[PDB]
Amino acid sequence: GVPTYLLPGSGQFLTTDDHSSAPVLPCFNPTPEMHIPGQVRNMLEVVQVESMMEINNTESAVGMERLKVDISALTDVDQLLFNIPLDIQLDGPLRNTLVGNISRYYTHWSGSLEMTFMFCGSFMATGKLILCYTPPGGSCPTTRETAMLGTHIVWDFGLQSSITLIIPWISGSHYRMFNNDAKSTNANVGYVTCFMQTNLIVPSESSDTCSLIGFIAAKDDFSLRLMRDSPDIGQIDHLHGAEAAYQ
Amino acid sequence: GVPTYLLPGSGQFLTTDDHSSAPVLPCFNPTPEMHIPGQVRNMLEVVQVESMMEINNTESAVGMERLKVDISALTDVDQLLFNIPLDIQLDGPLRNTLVGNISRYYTHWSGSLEMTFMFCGSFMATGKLILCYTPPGGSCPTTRETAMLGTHIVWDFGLQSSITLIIPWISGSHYRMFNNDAKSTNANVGYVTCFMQTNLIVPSESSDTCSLIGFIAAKDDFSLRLMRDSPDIGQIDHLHGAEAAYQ
Amino acid sequence: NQINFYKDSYAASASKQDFSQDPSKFTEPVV
Amino acid sequence: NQINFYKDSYAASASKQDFSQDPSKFTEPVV
Amino acid sequence: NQINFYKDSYAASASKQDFSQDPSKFTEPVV
Amino acid sequence: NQINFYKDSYAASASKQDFSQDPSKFTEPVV
Amino acid sequence: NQINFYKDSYAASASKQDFSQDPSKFTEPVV
Amino acid sequence: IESIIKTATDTVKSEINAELGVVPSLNAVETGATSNTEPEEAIQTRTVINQHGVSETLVENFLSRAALVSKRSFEYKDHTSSTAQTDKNFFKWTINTRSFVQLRRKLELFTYLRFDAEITILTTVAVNGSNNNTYVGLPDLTLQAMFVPTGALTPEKQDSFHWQSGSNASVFFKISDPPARMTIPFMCINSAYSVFYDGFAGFEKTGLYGINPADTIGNLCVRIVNEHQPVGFTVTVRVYMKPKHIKAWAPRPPRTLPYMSIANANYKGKERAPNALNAIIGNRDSVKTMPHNIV
Amino acid sequence: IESIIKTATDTVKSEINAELGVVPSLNAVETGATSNTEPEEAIQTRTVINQHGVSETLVENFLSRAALVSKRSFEYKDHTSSTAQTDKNFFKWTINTRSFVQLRRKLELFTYLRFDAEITILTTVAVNGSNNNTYVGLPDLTLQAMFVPTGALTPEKQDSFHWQSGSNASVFFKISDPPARMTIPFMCINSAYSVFYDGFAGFEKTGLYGINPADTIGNLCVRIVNEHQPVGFTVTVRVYMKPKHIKAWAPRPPRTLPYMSIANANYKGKERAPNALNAIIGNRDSVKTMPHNIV
Repeated sequence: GVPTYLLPGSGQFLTTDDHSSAPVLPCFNPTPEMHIPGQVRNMLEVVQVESMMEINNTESAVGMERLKVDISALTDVDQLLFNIPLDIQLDGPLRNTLVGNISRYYTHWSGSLEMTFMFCGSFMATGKLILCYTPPGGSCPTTRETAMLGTHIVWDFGLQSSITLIIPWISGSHYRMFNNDAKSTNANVGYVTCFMQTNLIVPSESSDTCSLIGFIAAKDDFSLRLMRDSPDIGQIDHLHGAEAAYQ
Repeated sequence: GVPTYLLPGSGQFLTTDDHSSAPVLPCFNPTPEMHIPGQVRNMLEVVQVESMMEINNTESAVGMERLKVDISALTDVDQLLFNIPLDIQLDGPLRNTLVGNISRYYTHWSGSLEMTFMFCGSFMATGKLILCYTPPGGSCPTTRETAMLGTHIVWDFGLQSSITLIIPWISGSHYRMFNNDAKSTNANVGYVTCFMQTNLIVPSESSDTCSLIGFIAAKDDFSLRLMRDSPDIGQIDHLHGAEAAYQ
Repeated sequence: NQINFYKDSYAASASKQDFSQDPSKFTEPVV
Repeated sequence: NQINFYKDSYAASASKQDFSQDPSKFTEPVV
Repeated sequence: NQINFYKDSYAASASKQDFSQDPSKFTEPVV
Repeated sequence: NQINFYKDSYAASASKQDFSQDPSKFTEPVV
Repeated sequence: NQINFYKDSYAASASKQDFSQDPSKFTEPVV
Repeated sequence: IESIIKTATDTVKSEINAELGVVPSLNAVETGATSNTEPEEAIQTRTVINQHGVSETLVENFLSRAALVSKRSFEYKDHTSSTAQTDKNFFKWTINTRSFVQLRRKLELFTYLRFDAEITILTTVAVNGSNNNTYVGLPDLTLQAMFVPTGALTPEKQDSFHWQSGSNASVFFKISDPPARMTIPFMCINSAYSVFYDGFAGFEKTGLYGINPADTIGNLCVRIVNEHQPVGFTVTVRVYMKPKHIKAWAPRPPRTLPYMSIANANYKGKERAPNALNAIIGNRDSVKTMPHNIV
Repeated sequence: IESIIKTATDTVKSEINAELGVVPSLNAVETGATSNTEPEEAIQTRTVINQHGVSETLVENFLSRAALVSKRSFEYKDHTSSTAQTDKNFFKWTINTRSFVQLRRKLELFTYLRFDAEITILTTVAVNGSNNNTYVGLPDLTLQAMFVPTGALTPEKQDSFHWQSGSNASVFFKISDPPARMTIPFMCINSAYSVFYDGFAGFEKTGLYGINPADTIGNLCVRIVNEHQPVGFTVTVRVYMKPKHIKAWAPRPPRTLPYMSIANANYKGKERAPNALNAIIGNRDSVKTMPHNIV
């Protein structure tokens, strides 16, 4: 009431405040809300959907050829196809994902990651294929027998033409962070390594450039916590229209 | 409501305030709390546990030989073994105790002190031993007959090999302070003096360097009050990592 | 916890209480 | 005595009301 | 939503609640 | 409408509510 | 009339309400 | 549907589920996202109760972070002496999200957002050093911030007589003060702000593309009330908008490339990877070559 | 167990308890602490009702004392002219308890603490005397204090365009004002802050020891909003953190030696006693020689 003493946290514009603010328009009735489709009441609805990684992070892979990975019929068994640094913050294949760009706004992230890989090949292109996810603590595997001990799943291409590996939530803490140091107990999620299982068998009339498209989504237990400011964009100068919307 | 007048204690950062403060993270759900062991909901749980004093506060006692006290088979009866300034603040044997370091954070202290001395000798090392605590008002005793009139307790070593003397709470006031003047009615707790009772009897094959380890704990009535800033640490310069965590 | 003393419903606190959400709009937009 | 008008439970007053304590965790950690 | 702590009824908040209105005074001022 | 949070009754708001008045003290001071 | 919003009972308003007093302690300290 | 979930969903115990005829993991990408949950296949899960924070990742909690939308360090002096289009003690900032890329990316996450703009105008003063003036104290200028809708005439001077505010919304707040926590409402004639607009503002063919005529909130004309001081100051008015009362629609790919223009979504990435046109993600040495490896 | 005690426990009357077969005082140290209470033996106590203060020695009352954690007297000037790693009007203080030994010792009393950091940022201005400038008033600078989590890019300039705060938490408070009473929450991915961490942050062998990756709260980037003044000031930003909502685990030996480094617990005592490596307690002349004696 009348006796009021000012707190130390007064006159502070805490960007993340929720205090009610004066209405500039005083009896302003807003527009009636129509049932627009696609209301997102939680970003964890955006992250729970598929998003391609850029598996070919390669200088030869320019433009369109980064999402796909051209695997062929290798003459050797137990061969490494590709490895994905499951690092959302360390600008890896994931960064450019709806589970990764949104989690780049958050210092803390948790929950089981979805790992759905589709096969963009011919119908006669057959062959089993294994998605090894290993919990962190060692190096990224390059051979099959040292990677099948982790979370692996064998994928015959078949008819549905897409497997969904599920990354389990293995961590000593409750929330893996994005400490910008991939090699940190509190930051490393592990390594998803892809291997030939029974080799890509393709006929002569089918191309021997059969392509895998992967996606990483989130599950219903996934959660992001401390919200930071994504390092994706950079305003090193003022954009066009600045000093002109000011006019 | 609307008529509000500012108090004289406004805009003040009272370090010991409890006023609610703006949440920087606005809908931040914290980590779920797991049942970690050893929750200390009160420091008086830390002080109620044993802690060695440094009985040998001696320049010859370097490093490890400060907690123990080497008593031997003296040829004279009624001999003084050691005296403990029961001063928690005056950097005495206690200062380095969980009843003393925590009470060095508090200007006021009260409650009965525990005084538990164990015998780190051989099994055949026998001999009664008396722990005289005298209330303040006179000098620290050096002979047995002028110290047995106070709070004394005779300790045959036996099988349990540890006595627990209890310092009673004798004070004119309700809380002995740490006025940094040991010789102050409101600061002196008294003197705990240890004497031979029937001498340390040791065989030839046992060492004549038998050792006493003491502890001072607190009881369930012990209490600390005005919280000060412990004089144990001193930041006369900036630590390493300062001007580097700033980077 | 709301200190909305203004006469407009838009000028209230930021309603961080819309916990209900339908992820099947974007995850499973079938049938 | 609590002037917590914010929407977060962490941003409340310093709860100096946890009077319950178990000293037998550290004093008598036996049996 | 009114923080009128003064003793005068004129000094209250701006009453934006007079929703009732009669447009027939000016639109149809007949019979 | 009174924001008297002090412990003294004199320090309250200016009581402009003594509407009762007896004009016959000065207008008709007879019988 | 008390605006004690702190968690300590000592930090309240100056209690000028101890009207009870025993003058016979000092006036008539007999029998 | 009908999910009122407040915490993360708990996983249940999974066993050896090796069953013929149905399979959880082999899904179809070519409908949408997949429904293979953790205890269904690919792992033998344990029953863990999940109490993780979902309130912190709410879309309102995501978007009610008051971030910068216009930083104008307009020069406060006797502009009369010599000034040409030099912010004569006032700037007519047309209210656009798009000036600063952080909150621009946050609002361009979604196609449509109905929200109320909690506009906080933090104003800082700096004595300009081009005239080699002394510090002589930082003055407590009362700074008028008039929000004009479109169609209303923007002022042309500091004392332009359009600052009378007979019907225009304006705040009068000093600098030695808390900033002007004002809330501009849902100032849209449509039911959402079309943050992206695949259309032209005018009915003519030469209209500018991408600017929704519904989302023209107007100009936030910010001025200095008192007259010019003999010593020149650089008044830097930073308007921060907290999208409050958030209702978002149609989440989108985030903008990976650096932004170029306010009015459109024109793109040009960095000269190499990362965030480049031909390579959004920074390139590795090979497909099987793994970066950031503990060895 | 099940003790909900609010006051100190009252002692009961003790008599001559000289009983054969059981004994209270002769306990066993080699399990833990002893259970010999005051009326059990060693004294003939009196029944005194104990009404002493236990609320003042609560662990929350012990730890919710707002003490200093970072004092940066960064120089606020036109750093552009000449500055190399000289806090160009902003410092990126990585949030660590360990900088100031008082609250560092208070939090290193315990292995684990879940708490919310009530961060109060008291900022003081002083005119720097190296340029022999006059006093010319102490300015009321609005000072932005942006807390960035780890992974977010820290700014590199005063006007670095990372101060837009689209999703980053920041406060905008002046100096002629109460300090920014802000509360950073339990910003840990684990259920407690491991104040001590017997482990390495990275999975590699060359990771730094003792820094918990869970306890990397981030950086508290504090900047000056308005542009540089012609007269240089020494802005001293003192951030004080009040561990609020205290839940402490595993109490420890307090740090007796003077602290050396923030990142680790490296030790070197004073050159003699007290608080030395070979002698924590100041030495007496002999074992039976008693200091501070009334004679």
